[PDB]
Amino acid sequence: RQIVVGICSMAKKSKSKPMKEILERISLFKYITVVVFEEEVILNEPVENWPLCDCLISFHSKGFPLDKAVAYAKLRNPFVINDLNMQYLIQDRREVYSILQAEGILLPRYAILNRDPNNPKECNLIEGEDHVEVNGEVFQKPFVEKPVSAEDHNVYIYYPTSAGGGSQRLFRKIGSRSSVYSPESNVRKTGSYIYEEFMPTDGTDVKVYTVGPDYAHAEARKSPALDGKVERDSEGKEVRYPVILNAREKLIAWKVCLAFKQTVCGFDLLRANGQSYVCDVNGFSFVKNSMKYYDDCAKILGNIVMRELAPQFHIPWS
Ligand SMILES: O=P(O)(O)CP(=O)(O)O[C@@H]1[C@@H](OP(=O)(O)O)[C@H](OP(=O)(O)CP(=O)(O)O)[C@H](OP(=O)(O)O)[C@H](OP(=O)(O)O)[C@H]1OP(=O)(O)O
Ligand SMILES: Nc1ncnc2c1ncn2[C@@H]1O[C@H](COP(=O)(O)OP(=O)(O)O)[C@@H](O)[C@H]1O
Ligand SMILES: [Mg+2]
Ligand SMILES: [Mg+2]
Ligand SMILES: [Mg+2]
Ligand SMILES: [Mg+2]
Ligand SMILES: [Mg+2]
Repeated sequence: RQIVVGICSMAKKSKSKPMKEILERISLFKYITVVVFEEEVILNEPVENWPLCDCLISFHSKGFPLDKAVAYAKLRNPFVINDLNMQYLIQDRREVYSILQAEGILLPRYAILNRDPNNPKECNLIEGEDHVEVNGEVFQKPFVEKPVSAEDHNVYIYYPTSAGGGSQRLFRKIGSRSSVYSPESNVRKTGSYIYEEFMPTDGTDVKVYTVGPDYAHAEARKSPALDGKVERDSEGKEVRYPVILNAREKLIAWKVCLAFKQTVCGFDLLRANGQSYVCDVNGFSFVKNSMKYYDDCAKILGNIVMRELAPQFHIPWS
């Protein structure tokens, strides 16, 4: 009997180039068969009708019925690569930051402003022209304002008077741009936000991609917060810069992977003030346009599957 690896995610993810490149490589494992769950089945069929698997790779993105994935895993009890219940928490920046703190992982100093939907101005935010006070905690500009929903990428940065004031409004890339300047200096007045201290980097973000706690690919890209113009290469892809993680950062990746129980895990690091701060944990994410990552990721995942399941299948594995 072949060991079945089931892939359960939205078609946009399951049919992405990185996914296809990696699944083709996992399929090279002699005793592993890959089954990709059709999106129509995921959305419209009860979990009792979903394909069987022995190892489940499943992850939430927009429109994914996480409730069904959880029910499926409870019904079939497969070996789960990326924990499903943790994926509820990953959708909430407050829950993400709570986990990071609990694990002794450096992150920006932050405060949560929750607005009870029924009451607009019954909250504890005091605003000055160059600072905010959130539940009594002071944040001098520059500071960062993030929607509590991790799926909401409308992150704002507020400039001090000394730099001309106003704000930088980040958003999901639309064409050539990832942010825009706004003359608006006052914070958003509806919704719930995390406020945090701006960490000064060299103008790049470090993107980290784990495959288990002992493997992490990192690369850097221009921070959207600089001017907002996306750097693109001749082929039209966003420019990336080489990164090698130092010992502290490799430990960070180990902690993030295990703490969130996401074997495959993407997160952001800000290299600032001689340290590295996690500002975002996204969960399941593959590196794009790296053949070597495809090779490495497929090999590691296949090895994890074999290590875990080969005994019960009576397959030799050393
Ligand atoms: O390159 P194109 O414009 O064709 C697509 P884009 O580059 O916007 O891809 C983003 C990706 O952004 P990044 O460039 O890796 O920062 C996201 O990554 P971020 O979460 O922004 C990683 P970051 O937080 O910037 O480090 C995440 O990609 P993935 O990681 O899920 O593959 C998104 O997927 P989703 O969040 O919309 O489901 C995906 O958007 P989509 O492909 O759906 O249009
Ligand atoms: N505390 C911070 N200090 C400086 N820059 C930040 C901070 N938080 C976020 N940023 C910048 O804003 C970008 C988006 O923030 P992030 O928390 O990664 O949100 P998203 O989940 O939308 O990716 C980051 O890639 C980084 O460039
Ligand atoms: Mg095979
Ligand atoms: Mg995601
Ligand atoms: Mg992004
Ligand atoms: Mg991010
Ligand atoms: Mg994010």
